[PDB]
Amino acid sequence: MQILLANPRGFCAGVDRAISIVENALAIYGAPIYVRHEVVHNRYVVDSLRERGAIFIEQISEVPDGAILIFSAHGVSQAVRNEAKSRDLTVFDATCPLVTKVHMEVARASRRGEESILIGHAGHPEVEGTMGQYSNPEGGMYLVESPDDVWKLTVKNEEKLSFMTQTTLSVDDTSDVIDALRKRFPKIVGPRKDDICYATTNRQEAVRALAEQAEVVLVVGSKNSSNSNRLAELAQRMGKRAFLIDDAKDIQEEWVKEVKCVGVTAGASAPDILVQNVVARLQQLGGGEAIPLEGREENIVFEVPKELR
Ligand SMILES: CC(=O)CCCOP(=O)(O)OP(=O)(O)O
Ligand code: F3S
Repeated sequence: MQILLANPRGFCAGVDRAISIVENALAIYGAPIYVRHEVVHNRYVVDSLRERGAIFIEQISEVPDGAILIFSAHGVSQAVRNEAKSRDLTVFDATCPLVTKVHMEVARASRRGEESILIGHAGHPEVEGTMGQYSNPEGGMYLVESPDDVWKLTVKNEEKLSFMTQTTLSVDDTSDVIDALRKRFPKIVGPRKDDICYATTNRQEAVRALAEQAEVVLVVGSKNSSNSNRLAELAQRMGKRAFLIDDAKDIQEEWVKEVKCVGVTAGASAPDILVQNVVARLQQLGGGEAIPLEGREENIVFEVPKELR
């Protein structure tokens, strides 16, 4: 059985920064360090950090006065940041710079009292945080997930309307939502294409190339990671069996019995050691040396804040 590796796969710049922010806070201040939400949606990263003294919370009312709190890579609403800001908390912000870019646009629209539409998945922490930058009652902030959501939306003033997106969506499905937005609201203003980040776009391009060669695709990533779910979905729509797995123990022998070419990729939040262990298991199941596909080069790094060097 041949094993192919997607390229790029695995950690993006935002995830490497966010994990380093927690690790470095632990090293400088000691345990406990509180983190608002899983720093990234990866069960191995979050358990690793817990075992070193990070405490993951959903609400600020879970954090003691005077504590160090880090916001996760997904970002937080103004209400959350003010709830921390009003309390005693030393805050470090691990929000990805590519989410912060979107938040600055929503904040600009709110200050103008002009309505904004976000494309994104309801209940996702990044959507909470981005919707949560809009505060002006004179405008409005609306969420859409699909063309049908666009077809039913009504707004106060469609001559003064803009759109933003979540960073970890399907490039293809998002393109269809944007086409519906522009047909419904021909004066709508937005980015050239979407706010989907380089890492999401590149891993989807890479898994497409992988799925063109591989009969089965394994995506290393956790169930609650949107970008990792998009990679599995994309291979499945190409007609390949694709499985989202947290680690090598999840691999069922039937999925690769008789398969001549298995492909492996990993979401932006999944560490490379997980992929190495998956490759080791596929080898026990008859695979050979893993062959990385040629891929688009990535060269972006985001540094930790100077406070945490
Ligand atoms: C800022 C982000 O939304 C991406 C963070 C890294 O990936 P992950 O934590 O898996 O988040 P998603 O659920 O958005 O893919
Ligand atoms: S928004 Fe940032 S955290 Fe990663 S998946 Fe994209 S570079």
